[PDB]
Amino acid sequence: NCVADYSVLYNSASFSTFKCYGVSPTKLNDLCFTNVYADSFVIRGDEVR
Amino acid sequence: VVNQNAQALNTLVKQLSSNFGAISSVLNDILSRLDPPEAEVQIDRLITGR
Amino acid sequence: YRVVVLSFELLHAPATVCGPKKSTNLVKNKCVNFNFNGLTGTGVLTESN
Repeated sequence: NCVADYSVLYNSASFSTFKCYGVSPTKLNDLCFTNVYADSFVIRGDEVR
Repeated sequence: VVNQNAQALNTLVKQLSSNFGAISSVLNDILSRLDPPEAEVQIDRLITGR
Repeated sequence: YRVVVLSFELLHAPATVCGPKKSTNLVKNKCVNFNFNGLTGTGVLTESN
């Protein structure tokens, strides 16, 4: 129950590794979803692959 | 004869609900989710089965 | 590397979270391309009983 604008993150370069397996990064705003869960954590450098 | 044609038509319509290995049967969902080059992979599966 | 994994639930419930997409007026008795809660399709919109 909010407004999710994902274009600000795509326009401004921040994330070093950004990949969407389920959907397209440009279609995140076009198609929207009900529940959004974000799991935040930190890992060693080589463990991101 | 009437029942035979009814079953053939009904069966033909029910195949549209089948995924045929694709993520989803609806074409608008594939276009609204996967990238243009990625959507072709899923669209090919639907066309193949259909 | 700070990692945040984006998870979502699709078409299992109405969409409470949607980006800043401006809504328009409704049209009836005409064939139109309608997008409602992320559902895309073309069809004539009429009042149903």
